[PDB]
Amino acid sequence: SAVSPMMQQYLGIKAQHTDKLVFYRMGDFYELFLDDAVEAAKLLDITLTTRGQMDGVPIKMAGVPFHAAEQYLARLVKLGKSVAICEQVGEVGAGKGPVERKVVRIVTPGTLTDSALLEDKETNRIVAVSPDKKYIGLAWASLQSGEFKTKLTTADKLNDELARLQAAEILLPDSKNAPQLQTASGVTRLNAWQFAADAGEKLLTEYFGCQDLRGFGLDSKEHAVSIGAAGALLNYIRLTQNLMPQHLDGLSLETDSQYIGMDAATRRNLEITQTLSGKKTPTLFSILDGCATHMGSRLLALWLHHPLRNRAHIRARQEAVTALESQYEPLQCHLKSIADIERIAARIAVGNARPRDLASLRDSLFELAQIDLSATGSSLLETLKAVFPETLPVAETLKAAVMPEPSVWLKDGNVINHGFHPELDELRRIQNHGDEFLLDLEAKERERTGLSTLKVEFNRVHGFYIELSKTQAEQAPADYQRRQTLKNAERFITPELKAFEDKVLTAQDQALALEKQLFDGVLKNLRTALPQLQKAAKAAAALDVLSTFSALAKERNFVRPEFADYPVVHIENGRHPVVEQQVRHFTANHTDLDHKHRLMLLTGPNMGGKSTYMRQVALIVLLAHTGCFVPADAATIGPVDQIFTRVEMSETAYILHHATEQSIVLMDEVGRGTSTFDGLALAHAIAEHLLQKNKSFSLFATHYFELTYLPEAHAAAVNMHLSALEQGRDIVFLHQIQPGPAGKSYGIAVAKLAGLPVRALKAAQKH
Amino acid sequence: GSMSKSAVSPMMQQYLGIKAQHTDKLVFYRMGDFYELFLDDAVEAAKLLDITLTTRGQMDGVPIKMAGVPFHAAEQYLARLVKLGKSVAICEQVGEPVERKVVRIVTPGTLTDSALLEDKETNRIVAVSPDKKYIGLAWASLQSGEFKTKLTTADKLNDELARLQAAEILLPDSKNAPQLQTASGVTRLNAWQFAADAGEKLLTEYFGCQDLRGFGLDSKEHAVSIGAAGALLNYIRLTQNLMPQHLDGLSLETDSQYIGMDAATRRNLEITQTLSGKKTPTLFSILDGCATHMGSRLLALWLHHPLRNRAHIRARQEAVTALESQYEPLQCHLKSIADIERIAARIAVGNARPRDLASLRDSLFELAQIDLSATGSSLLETLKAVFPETLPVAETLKAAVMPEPSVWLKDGNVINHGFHPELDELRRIQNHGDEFLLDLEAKERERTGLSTLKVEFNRVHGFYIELSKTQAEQAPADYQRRQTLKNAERFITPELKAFEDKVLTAQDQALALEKQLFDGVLKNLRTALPQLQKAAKAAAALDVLSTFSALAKERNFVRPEFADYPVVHIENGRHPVVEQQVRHFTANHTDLDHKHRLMLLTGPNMGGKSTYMRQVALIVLLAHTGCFVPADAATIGPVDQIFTRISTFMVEMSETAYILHHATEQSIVLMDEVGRGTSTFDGLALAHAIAEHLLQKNKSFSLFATHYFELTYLPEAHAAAVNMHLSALEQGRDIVFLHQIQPGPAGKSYGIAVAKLAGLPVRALKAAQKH
Ligand SMILES: Nc1ncnc2c1ncn2[C@@H]1O[C@H](COP(=O)(O)OP(=O)(O)O)[C@@H](O)[C@H]1O
Ligand SMILES: Nc1ncnc2c1ncn2[C@@H]1O[C@H](COP(=O)(O)OP(=O)(O)O)[C@@H](O)[C@H]1O
Repeated sequence: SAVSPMMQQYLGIKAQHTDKLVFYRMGDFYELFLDDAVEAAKLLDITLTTRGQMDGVPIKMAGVPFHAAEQYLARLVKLGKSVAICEQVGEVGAGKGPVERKVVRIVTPGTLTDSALLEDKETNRIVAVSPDKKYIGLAWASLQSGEFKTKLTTADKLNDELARLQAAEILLPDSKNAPQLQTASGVTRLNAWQFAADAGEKLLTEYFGCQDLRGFGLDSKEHAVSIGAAGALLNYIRLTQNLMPQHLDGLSLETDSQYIGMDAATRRNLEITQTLSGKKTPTLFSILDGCATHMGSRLLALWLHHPLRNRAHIRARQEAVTALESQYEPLQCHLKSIADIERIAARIAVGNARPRDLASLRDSLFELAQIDLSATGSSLLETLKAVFPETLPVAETLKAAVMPEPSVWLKDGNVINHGFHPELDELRRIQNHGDEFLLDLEAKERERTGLSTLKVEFNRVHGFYIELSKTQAEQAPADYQRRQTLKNAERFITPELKAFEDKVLTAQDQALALEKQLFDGVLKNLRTALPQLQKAAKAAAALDVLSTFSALAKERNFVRPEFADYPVVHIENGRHPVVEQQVRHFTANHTDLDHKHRLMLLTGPNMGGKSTYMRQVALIVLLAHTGCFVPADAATIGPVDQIFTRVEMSETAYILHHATEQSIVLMDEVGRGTSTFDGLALAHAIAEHLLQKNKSFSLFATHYFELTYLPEAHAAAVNMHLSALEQGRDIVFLHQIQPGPAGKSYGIAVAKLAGLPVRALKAAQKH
Repeated sequence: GSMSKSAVSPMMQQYLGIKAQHTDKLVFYRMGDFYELFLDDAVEAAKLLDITLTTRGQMDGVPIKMAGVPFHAAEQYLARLVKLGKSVAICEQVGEPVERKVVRIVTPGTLTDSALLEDKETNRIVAVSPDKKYIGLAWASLQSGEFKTKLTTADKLNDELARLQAAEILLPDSKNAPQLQTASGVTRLNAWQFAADAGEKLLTEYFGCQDLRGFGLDSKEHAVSIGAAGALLNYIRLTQNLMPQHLDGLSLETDSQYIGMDAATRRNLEITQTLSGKKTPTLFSILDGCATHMGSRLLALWLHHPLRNRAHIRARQEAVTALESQYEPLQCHLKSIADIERIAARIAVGNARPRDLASLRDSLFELAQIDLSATGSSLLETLKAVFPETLPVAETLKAAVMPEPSVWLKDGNVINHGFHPELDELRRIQNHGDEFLLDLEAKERERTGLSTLKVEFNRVHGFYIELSKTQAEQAPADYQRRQTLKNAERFITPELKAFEDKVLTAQDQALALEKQLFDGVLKNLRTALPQLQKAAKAAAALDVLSTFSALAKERNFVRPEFADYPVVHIENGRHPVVEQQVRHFTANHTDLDHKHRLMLLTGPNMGGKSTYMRQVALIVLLAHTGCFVPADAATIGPVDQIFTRISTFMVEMSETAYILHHATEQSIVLMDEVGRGTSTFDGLALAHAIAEHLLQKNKSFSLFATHYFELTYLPEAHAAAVNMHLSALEQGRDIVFLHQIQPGPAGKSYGIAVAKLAGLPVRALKAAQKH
């Protein structure tokens, strides 16, 4: 009535998606209308205009070009918005008549697989949360890696798990909590019945082809909330991608004991993967990122955030890096030459993979087959040595199937190799007819009338065609009109080449359709081959990060960390990993902590370097529990469960919490603010909780001198410092750890002489 | 050293002739359409400017390294080179016939070209002549005619250097020269150029007077600064094409005319520069509402130089009060004037181009239109009296130059029509150009039967008529023939040789004539330089005062009051920069007298302590500039200096080491948490002693923020001390800071931050109480 049909179908699509933007394919452009038009013209800086009227109202519209579409929608998912992409799709091929217009894929900021949308070091996780009483169900998955885990956690404390997962999207039900909102990033809201164990268990069991989830360690009475979260995640993944991915790892209940505990503020303080200044310059991940492959880098981040508590999964890693120190160079001088086969396997699983990825996967897998000689170690890398079966006709029948240099698009043509399919072969051999047959009928009927020079014509409107001039007019052999338009050199169509295009045009029309058919065919080889791909990518990444761990333990002085059953922290000539590269003249120090030497009270002037030492030992323990070595001569670490580090952030209060038989707690000058009285009191009580009163093992830096007397009260809490000297008219710090307290101090290089005999006086009323 | 010159080309020998005079600078050697540098200059410029390094010719067998820049881009590269502190001699060829000359030396501190200066950029060169007992300072700004001398000391030197922000520093070459940071471009000079007697001769010559008494100098005690000024004048003479006669007077600066502030204080107060060194909201940027560039520069100068003489301050304030009701059309008028100050500078140094005059005359007329615009009663009346006095210059310029002259004087069409009758007649031979050529071509078509001939021209052959070799054989002997081509053949004929010599001769005479007339009006302008400088200064001052009036009207500023007794009274004042960043800013009072001299500020970390102190210091600074202050009312006593500190730790001991034995009864001192570092024993000892120095041995009005609570008990030991703290309120398990000064020391509430805490918090509550 008062709406264009081309708007009626659009509304038919938009009706199903009022919770995300809709890219609507219009010619060589993607366009959005109405509120999508205003919102898209706002989030981006896109010209807003008008095209058409609905009920007598000029409908607004914004547009982007097709060539720059993935860039713009990549900017849209960086903003945390979802976009449904609506194309015109037809049955059989090229639409044997009709065309449908439907949403072919839905792009969400947490289900990303294309290299055009992801940074080559981005980790993309979608986490679903299902809350209720105390415990809450936590389930996360990464499409690009196949990761798919679950976990039970407590209501709030969830924020630390969220900052640990670094989620790019959160799935949430309705009613009650959880809160935070802007402490996550981009939250999409799903129906409550999606989070039902009373449906989730069924969906999961069907997905993995098993009778129960007890094999994955998930019972039904407990865990129910988390199996429901996993079910909701599975549903979302199904609704977003065009194929249901069959590459997901396999459910596992993550225990809150298999990794060392690090809260959000601790992960930010130590600068594991990002700075406090919101960047990626000097982070622990950056100065260790010597991975030849992107997947190895991302895995390096994963290990950097998840150091394990088990005294059996590390030292295996030590048995790898130790056995790699004499063979790591020819491994990276080989791993540098492969591509992101992890994301490639992903795109094959979801179904958004283009031929270039098949080619690159073929090559990188063949190069993965050329490791061979570099092998033989202990336990784990004996598994990695055997994990490459070359990957059989998955690597072999990939070069046999796909060309060395395939086309960019499957609709351009020519992707499958020559001599791979016979009917294909005979259906190609008309590429010489651009040099034959038409030359035959074009020279045999070249100027059978004259004059003059004769040319040929392809044209898109009309079929194959021939040339002519102005004054030269009606000189034809068939002649019978069927001619114009228009004027200025005239044209008469021929009746016998309309049987020539009748076979070459159809020749390509069945060549490309067939090529799509068997491209889908050898695109199906996933019934047995997809897990092979996942295992290949996993082991390749692991070898990359481990060999990188071997390069760093020889180019820089790193030593195998030893372990112990008794709570101990000792290390000789310990160095800070990221600061060691910033000065080119770092001073190695030691730590000396045991059951009777557990708390260290640090003192010293400012630019002396106590923060650097604290972060030094903390990062050293972290690296020791990763598998890599530590910057030292030797280091011994007992058992440890959590690491804590420290606008009156009481979050010191967080130092409580489940299982406090810790071994590492950092406190840097707690007391700044309020006053010296109440600040000193709080620093005193806080310092006393860290020994016997509830907890154990701490590095306590403070300027409070009236607190250096604490070793006189508790023998387990010792006191050390860092000093300064000069050997001249200016004070310099060489940054050496020295036992005992402060302080001179002093000094003063010109502070008159009427405030000096009180600076020495009041600093002698040290009651 | 036996040498060429069969191993060096004559051109290269010329270049070495110029280069031997400038072994310390880059030399731009004019080479056709380019400026080229050779040898080490070529290598250095290749590094610095990212231009490709190449080779031209050979010297002593070795290829000559060369690097060039195109003429049209030269300025751009110069702009880079002076931003790297580099000086460049500009070798051109001059003559009537030609010799190689330097014509101009571009240095970081003698800039007058708009291509090499930002709009709001001050360009100062300062020469220091050290005696050791005292140090003479002389600074000049060519773009403003600024010329001032001062006697300082070695310990107070870097404070002056930081005050002046000089782009270039002239030092003597002696081994006893003062060691210092480097900084800006440091240029060392043949020590003899700092001579006191020679400098006195140079000054008395430049100004046309008998002695330097009127300026307040004379050779006895100011000798070293006289030598500094002499070095400055000599350097200006070496570097500029023409010797500028626009340097205003020469005042000896005393320590008693401006409110003194050290380098650290200028940096911390963020007057014209942030602590991160930007224009991210500073005092200048927040207050810069000037309509002219010269006005903005003057505003920066004023913000760095608050006046001690209250009479001048009050003259300014009268001006802004009078400008309250009339600053809108004033700003509209001044907004359409150009940088006549820099114009006068380029005229002075002999670097003005025709369109510069085309801006000077127009903006001078637009300034003459302000005679209405405003009235009133103050120093304003002098300012208004200045503008109509400069109308004659605008008239002579309206008569002498075109409404829009050409860019280059070498192209003619710069001198106006009707200004010179001989030029009008020489320029009149132009219809006789195209017209005669029509009355010739048409008289050759019918005469040769060829519509295939036109009169053509090139710079090599002149005018000619060309015919194809087919038609060439049929040409008359009336034609004369020259160039032999392939298809055609060119011919002149004496009836267009008379024409050719006629019009080309007229062109040359016209060009030379415009050259000499434009030069004439340039000499006249340079004689009118004092009135031009008065016009520029009057415009800039009026623009700054208009800006102050506008700020007071639109931001609720009030005229501060001045008292004869030590007092700082601010009825809820505001921080001028922070106030435009918070949507809501809480104003706060300040009551200080001889009995209340030291405020001991305490409290949490987000109660506006530092902002309050900076607010007080900034209102006192603004008070002595003529600008109205952000408050309901204010009253400040006699102030001499403003000290502040708002990494560690000897830098703290250094700044305090400056404050304790320099601050006086009239000083305003700001201390922000002194003691951070070392420990809480020694730091509290130092904070204690430092505090008991401002009330006692230098009765300065001090704001002293700290977290040492034991310093709270000073009002119970000193009548001068008082306790104030800033507000913190609990309204819903959540801390808020309403930022309000309250008498007293905030009490104890760090334990009260138990709003998110778990103890066993009594172990702290058992440490305090403890008295
Ligand atoms: N062992 C070391 N070797 C060399 N430089 C160091 C060392 N430890 C610290 N530094 C340097 O000393 C400076 C002060 O570091 P910081 O830990 O902040 O001191 P503090 O914590 O005592 O205030 C840093 O810039 C760092 O570069
Ligand atoms: N009067 C005020 N009105 C509004 N905001 C203020 C005011 N004073 C301070 N603030 C804000 O409070 C913050 C803390 O200022 P600051 O004075 O540095 O606290 P402290 O001195 O306790 O360290 C600043 O970011 C400032 O913007």
